Order: sequence, then structure tokens, then C-alpha cells
Amino acid sequence: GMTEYKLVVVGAGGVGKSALTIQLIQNHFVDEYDPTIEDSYRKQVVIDGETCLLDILDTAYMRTGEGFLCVFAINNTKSFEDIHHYREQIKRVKDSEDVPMVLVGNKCDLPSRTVDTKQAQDLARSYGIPFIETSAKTRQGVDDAFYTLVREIRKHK
Ligand SMILES: Nc1nc2c(ncn2[C@@H]2O[C@H](COP(=O)(O)OP(=O)(O)O)[C@@H](O)[C@H]2O)c(=O)[nH]1
Ligand SMILES: [Mg+2]
Repeated sequence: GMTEYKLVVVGAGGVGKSALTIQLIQNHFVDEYDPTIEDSYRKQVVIDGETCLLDILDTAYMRTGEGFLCVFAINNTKSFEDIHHYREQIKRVKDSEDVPMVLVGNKCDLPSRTVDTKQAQDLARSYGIPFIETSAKTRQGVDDAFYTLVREIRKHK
């Protein structure tokens, strides 16, 4: 059969969890999206030549997660400061120190960057995970983030 990957998008309010998901799925940038709406979105894609099904859960099911995107916004220091909370949450619900994960720095199209690449890279390295810069507005890195996570899930086992 065709492979299915259950992915989960986590992070502080306003970082672009919904916008990133809707970019991946509907291929357009949502300028506003109810912050309390939590829902799952499905899409068939090809990644590195392999066809598969994605099941993205956009948080505002959690235990069934095979891979997690931890999102902060590069113009939102508070959202970056909060990442550890989500990291630790995931390790608790999965009851494991080994969970496929990607750190995502979103809104890289904006000029008022307060979290530099160095900081993000160092944080990611301390977790042993990749760091991907993204923009839900421009589509920069959007595929890369979600695909990298699938490659991490494939690399997981
Ligand atoms: N400029 C810019 N704005 C973004 C980006 N991603 C999300 N936003 C905006 O940030 C706000 C909150 O985004 P949203 O997806 O609802 O964040 P969420 O609470 O994490 O789900 C909205 O006004 C979005 O249009 C981005 O990459 N660039
Ligand atoms: Mg949202």
C-alpha cells in the first residue's frame, strides 16, 4: 500500500502554524486564520520520488504523531524562548528521547529579525534535529520543512 505519515505542527500562538499548513495543502497564504481552530489536513505528495500520504495536524491525535514541526517566528523572540516547552511536551507524550522533529523558523520574509540563524542552529543542534527557515507568505522552505520531517521519519526506523 501507499505510505502515510502523521505530522504535527506545534508552537506558540501567531508563529504561522496554520499558514504553513495551508500553504502546503492549499498553496496559498492565509492572512488570518482563527487561532483556536485545530484541525487535520491531508495531501498526497511525492518526496524524493516516493509517493505518500501526509496527515497534518495543525494545533492551536497528539499521541499518534510520527513527526513534529516545532515552529517559532524569526521576528518573535518570545516564540523562540517557548520552543523548549513544546520539545519537552513531545518527549513526554511519546515517552521517548527519540522523536522525529524539525525546528522551523517562520516569517523569514520579514526584515525585523530578532532571532538569528546562529541561535536557531545552536538550539536545533542541542536537540540533534535539523533547522529549516520558512516563509508561509513566499513558500520559502515550506516543502523543505515538511519533507525533511518525512525524511527524518524514514530515517527513524
Ligand atoms: N509575513 C508573514 N506572516 C505570516 C507568515 N506565516 C504566518 N503569518 C501571519 O502571522 C499571523 C498568524 O499566523 P497563523 O498561521 O494564524 O499562526 P498560528 O497561531 O501559529 O496558527 C497571520 O497574520 C499570518 O498571516 C509568514 O511566513 N510571513
Ligand atoms: Mg493557527
